[PDB]
Amino acid sequence: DTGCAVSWSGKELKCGSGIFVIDNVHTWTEQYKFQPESPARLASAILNAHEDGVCGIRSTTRLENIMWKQITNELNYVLWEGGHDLTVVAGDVKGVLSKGKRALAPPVNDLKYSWKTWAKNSTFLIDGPDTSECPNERRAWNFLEVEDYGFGMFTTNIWMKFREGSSEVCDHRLMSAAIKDQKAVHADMGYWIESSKNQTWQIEKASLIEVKTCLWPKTHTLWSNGVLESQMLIPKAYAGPFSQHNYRQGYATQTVGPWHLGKLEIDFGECPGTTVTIQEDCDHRGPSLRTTTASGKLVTQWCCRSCTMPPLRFLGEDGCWYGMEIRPLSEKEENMVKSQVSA
Amino acid sequence: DTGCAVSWSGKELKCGSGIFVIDNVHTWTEQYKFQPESPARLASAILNAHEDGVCGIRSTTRLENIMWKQITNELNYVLWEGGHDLTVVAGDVKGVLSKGKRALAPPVNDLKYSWKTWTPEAKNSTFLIDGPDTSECPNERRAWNFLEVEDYGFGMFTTNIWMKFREGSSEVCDHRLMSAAIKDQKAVHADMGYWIESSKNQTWQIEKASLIEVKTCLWPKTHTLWSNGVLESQMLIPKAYAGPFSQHNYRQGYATQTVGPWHLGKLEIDFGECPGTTVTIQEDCDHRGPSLRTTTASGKLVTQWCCRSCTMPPLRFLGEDGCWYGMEIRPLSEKEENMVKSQVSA
Repeated sequence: DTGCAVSWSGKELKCGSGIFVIDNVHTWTEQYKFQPESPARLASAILNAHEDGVCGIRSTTRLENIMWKQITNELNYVLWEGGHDLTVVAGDVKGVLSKGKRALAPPVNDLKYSWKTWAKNSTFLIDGPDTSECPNERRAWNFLEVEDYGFGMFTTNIWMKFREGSSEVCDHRLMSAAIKDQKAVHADMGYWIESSKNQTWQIEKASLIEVKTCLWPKTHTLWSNGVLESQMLIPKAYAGPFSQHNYRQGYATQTVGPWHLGKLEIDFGECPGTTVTIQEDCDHRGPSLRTTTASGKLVTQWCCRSCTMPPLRFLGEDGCWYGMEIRPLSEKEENMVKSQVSA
Repeated sequence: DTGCAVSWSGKELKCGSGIFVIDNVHTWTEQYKFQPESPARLASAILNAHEDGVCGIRSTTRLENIMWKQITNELNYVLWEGGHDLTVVAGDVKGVLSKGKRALAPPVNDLKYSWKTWTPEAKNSTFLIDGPDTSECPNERRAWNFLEVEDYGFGMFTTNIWMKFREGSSEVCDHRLMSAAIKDQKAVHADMGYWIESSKNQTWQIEKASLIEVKTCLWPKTHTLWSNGVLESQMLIPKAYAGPFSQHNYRQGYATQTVGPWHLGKLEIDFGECPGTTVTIQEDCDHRGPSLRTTTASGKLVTQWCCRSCTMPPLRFLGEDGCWYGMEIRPLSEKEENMVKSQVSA
């Protein structure tokens, strides 16, 4: 990556070559696009797995769900020209990007209509609401990989291919990481986790435009030695880096945080109108609670047992959510909105 | 770090914010400079250390040796005007930046000097700085790793770095000068004098390194990618020479290179065949040993080399003398006892 960068740092201007890590989160990206493999290998793979017992597909990333939505119509068109009783319904992503337990095998004996590359009583659901009629245990998940990159001056195309097997790790050709002086970052196309040093290395900010469920690869992780799974601020189950930069003093793993929102902004401070004090009389931690009740009134007094100021705070479209360790004082938890993540 | 760069895909321009890991090994042209504390604190610290028993200073970086060679004259001026019988002698560094077993401490009392900012020689007592390895001033009584970066300065011609005394004795290199970055299938570990490159081709293994100095402090693990499951006996660049404690510091078929040609100083580690020499793989081979130069003392070139269980292309060190092969590659046309071998102690 040959180029120049005006590092703010008060001053300083340096140009050269190396690796430059960009945030695609705080740009409202329209420059990255997923291009599928083939209209006949994919339709054949979907049809082949339906007879095996596969119910549908669960997307791994927010960028993959966009791809499934734009190619669904031709996916049904291919399955209709061959006289196949199957319809593909593409839903939208609401909440966590849940994981399935199956995969799509590379098709054999596929269809040859005219090319090779880009309402019936039998449905093939893709994403959408969670339903017990078509459970997640029969849904394909994490069966695609990155092939190359493209151009266009307005968007960059990403070409896909089937995975060689079944894996629980996120695709590494989309992630980054960088440390320099006293600032680290663990980047992604939906994650942007920042850390810094003030007498200690601990997490500083995070912007999640999605909540995944795969595992962060340890080849793209800084300081991944001597890591305890119960200290990871962003849990391992939500693609949190297995690093010691993913840590904050006085806070354990946030397993029952407000991950159901989808988009999140993790930062450390006080929600407007609220006060947090450190007391020994506070009860143990639990599900994260919103600062405003369902009625609408705002809870003002909060307390934690052994946290560290400023308090951990989650910000979404719903409102302001506190950490697991911070508990209400002026209102009973029973009359409060709590995280819907089922432990 | 606001700014933007073209990519390795020919033409891909995208401007945003993040972290830019610039290489300073190949930039050269006096990119950075070291500025000491004050001309009255350093002299007092040196005098107190000499009274304690420390009789020398060992540099940690090539940029620190430049600092000591430019303040020596006005460091001797301070001692001369204070009625003290001591002279500071600053020399060059050749080869590995060796390790000292002592350190200096922040002095509570200061010397006398009219400025707070930067005749017969005699003065039998001498406080050597760097220089050749001697026996009258052993490395067991030499200060080492006692300064660290405080801030980054201001300048149009160059950039300034302000240093200050450490609060304790540590063997880990200063972390305010190093970086590390991975993206897609390309990683890097960088510092002031190191530039270690790695890449993925069916495996993650080291690809190319460029060292303008050889240190002996430890690489901090906060600036290391993939630090889990690392075997110390598999790091290509040994842990004793500031090699990252990472699994990107790896190459298939090669163990740790403890007896390589580190005595050269500047090095260029890469994988390929030297001109005029061929390497083959055969079980009928000798074991490892000190690294050997492909050109003997008289200048004759050894042409045939053989290996036991390494992987082609072979490991190759490039220095001022010429080609040096890895510890696993052995000569076939000439006996090792008639060849120039590595001077690293074994």
